[PDB]
Amino acid sequence: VTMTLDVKNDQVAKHDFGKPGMDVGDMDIFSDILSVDGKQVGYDGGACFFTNVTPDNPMTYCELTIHLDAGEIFARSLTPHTLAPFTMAITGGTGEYANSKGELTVSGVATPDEKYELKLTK
Amino acid sequence: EPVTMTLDVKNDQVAKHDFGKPGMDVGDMDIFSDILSVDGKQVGYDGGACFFTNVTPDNPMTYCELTIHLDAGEIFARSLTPHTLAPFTMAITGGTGEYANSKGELTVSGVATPDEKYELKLT
Amino acid sequence: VTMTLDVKNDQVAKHDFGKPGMDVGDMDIFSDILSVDGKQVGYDGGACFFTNVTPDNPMTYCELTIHLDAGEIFARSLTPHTLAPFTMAITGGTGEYANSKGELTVSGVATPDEKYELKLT
Ligand SMILES: Oc1cccc2nc3ccccc3nc12
Ligand SMILES: Oc1cccc2nc3ccccc3nc12
Ligand SMILES: Oc1cccc2nc3ccccc3nc12
Ligand SMILES: [Ca+2]
Ligand SMILES: [Ca+2]
Ligand SMILES: [Ca+2]
Repeated sequence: VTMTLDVKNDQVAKHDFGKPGMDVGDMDIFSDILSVDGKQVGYDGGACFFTNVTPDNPMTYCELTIHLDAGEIFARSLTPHTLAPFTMAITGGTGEYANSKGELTVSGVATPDEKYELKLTK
Repeated sequence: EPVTMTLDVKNDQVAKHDFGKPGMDVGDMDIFSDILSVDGKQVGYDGGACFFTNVTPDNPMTYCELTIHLDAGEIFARSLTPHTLAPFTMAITGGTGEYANSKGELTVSGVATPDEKYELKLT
Repeated sequence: VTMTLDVKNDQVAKHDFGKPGMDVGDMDIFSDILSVDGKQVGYDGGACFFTNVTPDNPMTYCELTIHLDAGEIFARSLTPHTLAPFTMAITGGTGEYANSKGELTVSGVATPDEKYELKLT
């Protein structure tokens, strides 16, 4: 099962803790509307914790839940948090996606042009 | 054969982080622990965190993670659901000990009442 | 299969919210460099949430992701968060560690002698 999801950010909190500006311990909490071919197919919610920030690369531990009609999909990542694609591990899901594994690649994170490419093994 | 369990839940310690804009909005967070009992005897405890991913006046959505500790092992659950007084169902994603390789669901009823319960179906 | 990783704290944020000092709702966010025999073999990142604090025991829900070349390892714990050794559950991984389970014991946490001892099944 594959899916190309267009991601429209719904709400986002970019929490600046600690030292002003992006640094270890900051965190983003967010929700998105998911679409395919211009039709909404579901939504998601997630949190990213900035575990390591250098000027070239802010590293995040991210947790994401996707809600689709057939069920939910759970993913997690420890990756650079940039526009370059990064791949989250799909650890499971519910409904049609129970006991699923696979990968979710995030492109253009935290921009209007964000997309997910899902590859599920089930 | 699926196993069910009915746990009575008493909130132990709780922090409601009102981050971001004061008042309920995206990015707020609850961190909590509970005492678990059955038939009037403590059987374990839990700890968890909820993140408000989307807040509108009609529906505050939370991503929640929960760990239950029993003598027989741990149980892990997660949800992305409205964070209201209505019952909501979490996915059991795994566990330890007796609950190693567990899957299933956990329904939370009466949240933030004295009669809060978890109803588990483990497969 | 066992594995012992030496752990060097890289960046750490200790968020003291609410009442000063450890109490429910505080959180630590961290990254580490992982090494074996003095050579870096990967890195990790994690977050701990203080779920219950009494004078005797600061309980944390911790999530950890270890990144090695062969794959990632996911662990989580609900345990006391002291200098004493504590054991995390390995819930999964990627690559070589896909479908991994087991336990990860953290000793010497946040000291120069921190180590992870993994038992993967
Ligand atoms: O930090 C962020 C801000 C706003 C939206 C985001 N969406 C994500 C989706 C998958 C993984 C990480 C993400 N991080 C995000
Ligand atoms: O936000 C919360 C505050 C206090 C206690 C809570 N207990 C929960 C148990 C299962 C799932 C979500 C929960 N959220 C909670
Ligand atoms: O609170 C902390 C501060 C600095 C480093 C830490 N490393 C950990 C590794 C596994 C579990 C919990 C941890 N907590 C940590
Ligand atoms: Ca900051
Ligand atoms: Ca707020
Ligand atoms: Ca505090």
